[PDB]
Amino acid sequence: NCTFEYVSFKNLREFVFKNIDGYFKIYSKHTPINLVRDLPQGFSALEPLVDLPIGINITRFQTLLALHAAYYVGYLQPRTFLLKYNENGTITDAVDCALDPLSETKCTLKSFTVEKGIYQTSNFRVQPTESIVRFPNITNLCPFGEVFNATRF
Amino acid sequence: ASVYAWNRKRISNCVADYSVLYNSASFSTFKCYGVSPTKLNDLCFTNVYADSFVIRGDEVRQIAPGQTGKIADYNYKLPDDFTGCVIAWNSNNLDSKVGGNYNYLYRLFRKSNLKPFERDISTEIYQAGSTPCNGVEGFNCYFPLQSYGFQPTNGVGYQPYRVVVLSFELLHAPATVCGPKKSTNLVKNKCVNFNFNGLTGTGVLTESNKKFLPFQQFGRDIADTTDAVRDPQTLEILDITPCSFGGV
Amino acid sequence: STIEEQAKTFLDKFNHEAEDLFYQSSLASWNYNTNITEENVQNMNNAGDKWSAFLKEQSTLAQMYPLQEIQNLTVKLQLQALQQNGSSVLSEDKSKRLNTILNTMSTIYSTGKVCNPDNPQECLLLEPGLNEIMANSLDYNERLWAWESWRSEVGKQLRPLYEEYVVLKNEMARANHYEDYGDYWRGDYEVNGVDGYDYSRGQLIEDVEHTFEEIKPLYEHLHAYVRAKLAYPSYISPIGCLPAHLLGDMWGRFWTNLYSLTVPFGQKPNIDVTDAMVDQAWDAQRIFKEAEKFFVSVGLPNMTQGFWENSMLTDPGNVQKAVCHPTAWDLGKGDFRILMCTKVTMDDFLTAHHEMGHIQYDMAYAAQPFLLRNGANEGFHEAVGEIMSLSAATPKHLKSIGLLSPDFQEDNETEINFLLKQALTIVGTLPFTYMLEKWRWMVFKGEIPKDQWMKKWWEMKREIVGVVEPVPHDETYCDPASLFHVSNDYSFIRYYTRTLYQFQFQEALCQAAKHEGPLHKCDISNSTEAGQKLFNMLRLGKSEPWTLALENVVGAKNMNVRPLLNYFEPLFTWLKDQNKNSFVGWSTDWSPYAD
Ligand SMILES: *[C@@H]1O[C@H](CO)[C@@H](O[C@@H]2O[C@H](CO)[C@@H](O)[C@H](O)[C@H]2NC(C)=O)[C@H](O)[C@H]1NC(C)=O
Ligand SMILES: *[C@@H]1O[C@H](CO)[C@@H](O[C@@H]2O[C@H](CO)[C@@H](O)[C@H](O)[C@H]2NC(C)=O)[C@H](O)[C@H]1NC(C)=O
Ligand SMILES: *[C@@H]1O[C@H](CO)[C@@H](O)[C@H](O)[C@H]1NC(C)=O
Ligand SMILES: *[C@@H]1O[C@H](CO)[C@@H](O)[C@H](O)[C@H]1NC(C)=O
Repeated sequence: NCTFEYVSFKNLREFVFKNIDGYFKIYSKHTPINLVRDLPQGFSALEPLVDLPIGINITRFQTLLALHAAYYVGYLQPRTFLLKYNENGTITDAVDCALDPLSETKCTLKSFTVEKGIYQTSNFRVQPTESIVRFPNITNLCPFGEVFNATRF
Repeated sequence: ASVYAWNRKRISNCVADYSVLYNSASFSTFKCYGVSPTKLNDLCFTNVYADSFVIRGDEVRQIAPGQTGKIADYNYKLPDDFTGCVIAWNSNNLDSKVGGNYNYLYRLFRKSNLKPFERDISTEIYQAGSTPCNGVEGFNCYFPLQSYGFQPTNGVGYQPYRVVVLSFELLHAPATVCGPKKSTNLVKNKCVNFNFNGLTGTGVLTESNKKFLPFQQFGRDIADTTDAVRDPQTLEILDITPCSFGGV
Repeated sequence: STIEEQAKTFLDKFNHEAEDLFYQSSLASWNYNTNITEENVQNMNNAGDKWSAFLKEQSTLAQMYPLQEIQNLTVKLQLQALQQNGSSVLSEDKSKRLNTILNTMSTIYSTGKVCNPDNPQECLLLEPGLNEIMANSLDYNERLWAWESWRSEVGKQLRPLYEEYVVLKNEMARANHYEDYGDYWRGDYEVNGVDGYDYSRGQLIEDVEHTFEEIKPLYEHLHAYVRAKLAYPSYISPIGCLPAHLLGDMWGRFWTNLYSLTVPFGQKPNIDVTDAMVDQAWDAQRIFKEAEKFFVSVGLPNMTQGFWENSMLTDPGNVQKAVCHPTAWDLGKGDFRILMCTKVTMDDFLTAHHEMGHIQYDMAYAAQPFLLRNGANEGFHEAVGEIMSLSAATPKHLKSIGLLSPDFQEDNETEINFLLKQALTIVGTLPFTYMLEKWRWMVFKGEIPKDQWMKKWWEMKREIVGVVEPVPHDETYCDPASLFHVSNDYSFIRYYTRTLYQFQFQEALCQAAKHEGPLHKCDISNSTEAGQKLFNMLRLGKSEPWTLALENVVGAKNMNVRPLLNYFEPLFTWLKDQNKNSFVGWSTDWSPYAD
């Protein structure tokens, strides 16, 4: 059954895939690179390419190759971020709040640069390790057993 | 297509303009069930199922929710909660000829009725009585399909009528087949209630200077309010000023 | 499951196959009748053989269905109309003998050629030779010679063949649970299983006899007036009957040829809009368009365009030969055409309107299954055609469409001439139809001995019709078989029944149209109520008993000539006034051959 169809190292192609509200969205970025082992330690943006009103409950994936290298796969967490839009709206830098306390300070101060000082970020809270229910004794049992163990009925 | 072998086409990921068809004025029947033809023109759907076939004139009324008859039971059935439309136009010059247009067939016998959106192609010899058919016609054994008789002389209820059922699907997936979204010429340097793909702002539009990104649609201010809009018709940015006002 | 459901499904499949097969046969017949070629005859034979084989196979496969356990009226009617074996009820030898005798007698009638003793080579057929001789020429000797030769060289040959055909028909009707083949033909009007509408075969005889008895005074006065007018005083006694050959035809069926000899007022011009039609440049297409406009005016739906693109209205040149006989082709599967060689005449105007009424009736019951896509009986469709032609023949209709100029006046003398001509056309053959049908009934049932057959005929000819043979004929003659229907196995009561039906329908329409004045001046133009009332029975066709349709139209479930009496009441009074000095009736004893 077909319900949809569409047709459109020296280089690194990066992609982000996510399904939200039945819309599958892909954000791509092709960049020139000069390295062969690991991801460059720099910064770049990802702009959207395709959104599809498919909503197929996608849970698994696998890459496809043609038989006549290496690649990297991460995962996405629901994090809070701060982004620095430049003069013409190009994402120049970003900070993840959950990374470390300094990052949390940057997030809560709305600035990539934080003036020297003391700053409150959150409120440490100790959650209940478990729950305990306490009641008096249950000694006062009703004569259900006598009906159960009734010799004469 | 034949009515028992009605052709289903799935339509999605495109703008559907029902206005031209509803206003083409070349059709015998136009019955949109549950939705006005003009209203559905400005309406979106995930899928459109076009079921095309040819029936007699008297069979056209059989193509409706909650209807009976040989066509409505053995050839094709419409659900009671039918939200689409039924369109029908004569094809006497198209699907009839002198001598009889016999290519079309209609199912007349079946062991049971048809489910909604169900197509029956089985040619099993229907057994009216108890005599086994054994693949051939005899006593109490007759072919489920009868050839349509279409000639340019036939009566109004007997002419070949092409009927397409447009069933509209709004499933969990987001809507794909929508309407033209009738655009309007825009103005500038004037207090105008503007709408750009749902922004529905109000104010004055002026020529902008800032440059958007190719994937970008509209701007925003530090206070998180709409300030700039790229025109969807032609790719250029326009600044937005709120409608002039003040104290007196 | 049940036998009734299996029979219904079998009838449905039979209709499915019959649609295509009969459509192919009808299109081949139309091609042959528009172009007479050898290949047309070949495909005619192929289609006829295929259709006959299919009908016989379906009849055999349906006869095993018992009709007594079937409660559906329409299904039972379809099964009884399909299972009618007919002549096949006999053995193959007897059936083929009957078919050969029928073919031989039809060939003798069609090729009946008489030669004058003056020139043995100079021979003429009945049509157009003898019919014109005894219809236009007024020479007593020539008409007598033509009549005697036609009944001699054909009757003598046909008498043994006709006797054998009669006995074979009687034995097959007996094998078909009929007392005689006359009862077999009367079974067409038979209605069973309907409360308050059942009709019996003997009821047909009773109704025909009663209607003829009612017409007897009017026919006696008309015969007296015609005899007084007749042209041939020496050979026609004023008290005696009329010669058979001096009635405009061999059998005296139609006396319209005597109209010139029996015109009430010769100085009064006859109503004919042919000259104005020529002035208005009306042709076959224009006449058909005006007729369609008239049919729409009464409320009937607009007629199809495939008719115009397929039907033949004029003579298709001379390269191809086409049948000029007026026919309304109901080819099936919605195919309706009219085959005519239409000229610019008022007669062709009326004939085209008659054929279009036929086509409207055919398309009315087109929604019925194949077995029910026919008229109620042999006299229903012709009644509709005749009433449509008569409505088209009214002076009001002609004046409304401009064919008859407004300055034309309608006087009593012109009305009397029109009524008398209509009488000679219609009621002239009613006594002849009654007597011939009674003779056929008695011949099939066997009351009339062979050595008395002709002796019986000329008896009632002098009594029922007041017609006397100019020269005596013995039993070697087969004068009844000299007619088309007797020599071709066709029921002759159909004309009397269709006359009664058309009079009843015309009177009912005029009552529904609220006509003011004489019945012969009644025009149903611009009367939607009359058209709707007619359609209420046209669509039924034969899906319902004809008695029910007759009740729905005229309020009477049975035949009656009261509409005929209303139509001819001015003419009846005029004839009674004229016959004050002319003996009314006839004398059976007197004959031209006895002095
Ligand atoms: C717009 O983004 C680009 C990417 O860094 C830069 O473009 C410069 O500025 C304008 C375009 O806005 C143009 O003169 C050139 O595209 C760039 N300048 C020069 C001298 O080449 C810049 O960062 C952004 N634009 C501005 C004005 O800052
Ligand atoms: C939508 O259609 C309009 C009408 O053609 C387009 O306007 C023209 O577009 C072409 C090329 O796209 C230009 O060469 C013309 O100059 C445009 N017309 C005018 C008056 O300027 C419009 O471009 C289309 N929309 C998009 C996004 O291409
Ligand atoms: C996706 O899965 C959820 C539960 O896991 C279910 O409720 C929903 O109907 C599914 N939708 C589709 C389109 O598979
Ligand atoms: C009676 O009480 C004893 C107490 O342990 C229990 O084990 C036994 O199942 C009871 N039997 C009945 C019949 O009540």
